[PDB]
Amino acid sequence: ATVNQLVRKPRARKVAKSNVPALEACPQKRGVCTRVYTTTPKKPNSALRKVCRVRLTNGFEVTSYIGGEGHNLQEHSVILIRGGRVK
Amino acid sequence: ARYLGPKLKLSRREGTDLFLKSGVRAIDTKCKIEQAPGQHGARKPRLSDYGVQLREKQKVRRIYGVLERQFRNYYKEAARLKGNTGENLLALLEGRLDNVVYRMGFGATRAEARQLVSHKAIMVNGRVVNIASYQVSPNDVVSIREKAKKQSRVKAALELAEQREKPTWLEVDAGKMEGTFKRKPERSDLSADINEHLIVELYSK
Amino acid sequence: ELQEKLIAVNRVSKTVKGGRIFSFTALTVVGDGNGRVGFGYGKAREVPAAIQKAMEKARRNMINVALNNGTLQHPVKGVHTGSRVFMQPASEGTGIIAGGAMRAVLEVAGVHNVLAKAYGSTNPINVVRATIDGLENMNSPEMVAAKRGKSVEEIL
Amino acid sequence: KIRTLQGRVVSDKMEKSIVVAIERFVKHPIYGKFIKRTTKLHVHDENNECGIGDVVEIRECRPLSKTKSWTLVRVVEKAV
Amino acid sequence: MVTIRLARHGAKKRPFYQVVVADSRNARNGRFIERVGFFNPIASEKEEGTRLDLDRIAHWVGQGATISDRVAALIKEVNKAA
Amino acid sequence: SMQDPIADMLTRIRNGQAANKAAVTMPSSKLKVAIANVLKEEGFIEDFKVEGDTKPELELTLKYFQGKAVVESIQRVSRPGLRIYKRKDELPKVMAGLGIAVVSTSKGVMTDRAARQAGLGGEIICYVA
RNA sequence: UACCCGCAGAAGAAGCACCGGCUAACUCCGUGCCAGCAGCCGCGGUAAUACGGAGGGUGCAAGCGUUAAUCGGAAUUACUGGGCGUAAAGCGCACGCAGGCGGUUUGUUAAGUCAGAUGUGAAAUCCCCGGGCUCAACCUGGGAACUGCAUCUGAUACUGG
RNA sequence: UUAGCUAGUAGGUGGGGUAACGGCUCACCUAGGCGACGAUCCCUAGCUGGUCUGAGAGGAUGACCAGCCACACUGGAACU
Ligand SMILES: [Mg+2]
Repeated sequence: ATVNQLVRKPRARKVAKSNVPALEACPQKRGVCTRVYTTTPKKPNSALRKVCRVRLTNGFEVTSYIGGEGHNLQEHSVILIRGGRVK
Repeated sequence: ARYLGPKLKLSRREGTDLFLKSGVRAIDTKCKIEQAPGQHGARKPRLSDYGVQLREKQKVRRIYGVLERQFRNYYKEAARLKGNTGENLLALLEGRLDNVVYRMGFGATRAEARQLVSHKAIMVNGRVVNIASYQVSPNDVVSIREKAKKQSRVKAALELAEQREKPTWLEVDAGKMEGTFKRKPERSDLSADINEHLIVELYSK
Repeated sequence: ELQEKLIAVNRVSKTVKGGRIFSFTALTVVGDGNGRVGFGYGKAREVPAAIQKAMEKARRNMINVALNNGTLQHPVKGVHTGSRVFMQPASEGTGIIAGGAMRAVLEVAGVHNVLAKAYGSTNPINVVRATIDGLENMNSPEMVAAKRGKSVEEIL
Repeated sequence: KIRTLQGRVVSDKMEKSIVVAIERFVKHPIYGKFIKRTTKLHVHDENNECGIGDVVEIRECRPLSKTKSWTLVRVVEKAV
Repeated sequence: MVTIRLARHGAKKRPFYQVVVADSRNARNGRFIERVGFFNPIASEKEEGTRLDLDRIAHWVGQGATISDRVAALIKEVNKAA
Repeated sequence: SMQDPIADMLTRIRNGQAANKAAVTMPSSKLKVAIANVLKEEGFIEDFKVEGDTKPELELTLKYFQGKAVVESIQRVSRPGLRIYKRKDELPKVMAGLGIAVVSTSKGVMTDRAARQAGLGGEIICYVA
């Protein structure tokens, strides 16, 4: 913290990354349904969370949670994702 | 961009007088003045620090009928000015055109003062001013133009001004139905139920 | 006239062979609107009961604070147990600018227009101890004129 | 009167050219420490007369060479 | 080269002109040379409508400036009114 | 080892207040006297007694008030590793002007409020409050 | 076109989000670790103020939400404004160059530094005081500011030479 | 976890060249030049007035307005 050390080396402010990189700084991105299925969550909760494996515009293959209760989703379907993790 | 719902329902929320009707019929003969509206309105909660600052600011807006963004513009203007900001803020509130018509008692309520300015029945320095949110400069006159001098809701409001305390900074006339903005008022020239040291701090988190 | 504000409602526990004895604790502060203020940390088996012990502590053991007209006289910082807290006088008509316990302790201190900032621990017990220590050793121009053997105008 | 500078004669090997380094002593824009900063210049001497390790006095001139636009005016304390 | 022309600086349907020394190859947003005054065609009463430094103008015509049409009109009509 | 006699001086003042001593002595300097002839004038010490022939020794008298001390704070602004040169407009106000800031300008050593009335800035040595 | 009069009727003109705490605002009923909810802590395993519906209420408003994206809060890289006995952190020590740093006193120098003065730092923008559009947004007058750099005249306490 | 880089390179003399000065070009000498105050190499990028945030310090940022720069199917070259 001596200023000579501060002269020889600047304060490296830490660089943070996105947790949602597949959108690549976009609000929403178009996607293609690849597999629609359910998934049991981790220990404190017990459900069958409806979820779909998605091929995106940029070739990314991601999973994205189906909100709500009940849907009409097929594979090979055009959807749109907004973000947000599921805990 | 106006509130149109039940007036005394807002009075029941804030619990105090908001002058929203003519006061001819007694206010407590129109509503339970100490029960908040709806189901869980009787039981008073241990109300928090955040709520009373909100309720104070929600009082002053609903005193003058001012929506949040336009009220925030008054906050930005008063913060730009000098001295006590809340005193600057109340001066901006007293600077409102539709306020002074109620303060001259030409309309029975502020909303009954606002419709006149809306329906263009006012002349300010001989000029019609449609904007209700117009800022009144000192030493100006606010005259009823002669199309709608003959409205019965004008002269009955003059008697309701006789019922109220006459303001000090307003050289008001009666036979011509005009007035004169003498000077700006003080914090002291208004009520004491509006805290300077709360509405400042609410917008200064 | 000594206005009173509770600060903390809290539930701590001792542990015995039978189990855990929950005990409710409370922090309060009193003040007269002049430069007299006093805090109080009470503790009992009951929420409306520990506050009265907290008040009764605070009604005693006060401190005399040299205020200015509606604010402080010079900026100063305050520490107690890793709770470094800076405070500062302000211009007239700006309110108290502080958070947590510091909003309460200055309002019963009768100031009206301050600037304040807490660094480090925002633990409401030790954060109000740091406010008091800074307000305690804040001294008048009149005293430092007498301390330095001068006048006000010999300081300005 | 003229906008002249001094500095340290670093090199004198190449003909009709000397390398002179100049200390500029400047504040850091953030930390505020005063730093010795070095500006070297290729200066056209005549005669190859400058001793190495010397304080010279220089002047900005018209462009002499590809890397050289500087000509000395005089020399103080030439010795070692 | 050096020009003195009218430069639209105002809202839609209500023009206002900064009559400045500018360049005859540059533009209205872009490069002027020196700001020598202004003009309002919606100059109302109780306000000036043309306040120009009419002596530095004479300095540049002495250097061989170029004067536009309204600029030659309004400098005349100022002197035909003042 | 010896990187400053000035920071030596102020700390010897600082540790002598808490030690409740009446006399703090040290070897003297030309700059040391030029500071010590301010704080008597500004009323933060009582006496300084510069003595010594082979080597001058400055001996101070600490000012105590109501039992406790007078020097509530004593700092160092321009340290030897980092110097401070502020203009006449950036002269500070120690404890909102109630304390004093020792500045050395080309007109010797004075306080900041005198230097503002002198209208010329310089090197801020220390803060005394 | 701006603006001015007629005309007619309350007429043609309000909606989103939210209510477990965080944070302003709760009941009822369906539901039973299912369906789900979810910024965080976390709710649902038959009595859920956290799910869904209803009622009521809160927040805004011609918009209201969500996502993206940046600073702030974050002193969480701590110049201002951090720490290293055990919470992350003093090299296993010693040597030592460059490096940074320097006792005391006198002159000299005036480099740094400070002061003054010129030049420039375009306009716009922002700030301040005005003006104009019925106000406001906006437009615009004047001012300050543009924290600099260059040059010249000093200054001599300190730091240098 | 990019440390060596450079042969018209670096300097000179002479000739040539351009509106202009100068490896600008050429010839002939000299071996210099550069770099740990980051050369070199790689990645990304039009730059500034400004904009956004921040109490400030700063941080991020360059649509719109400006000032400059660069480009015009691609790669080239001159012409006028
Ligand atoms: Mg004010």
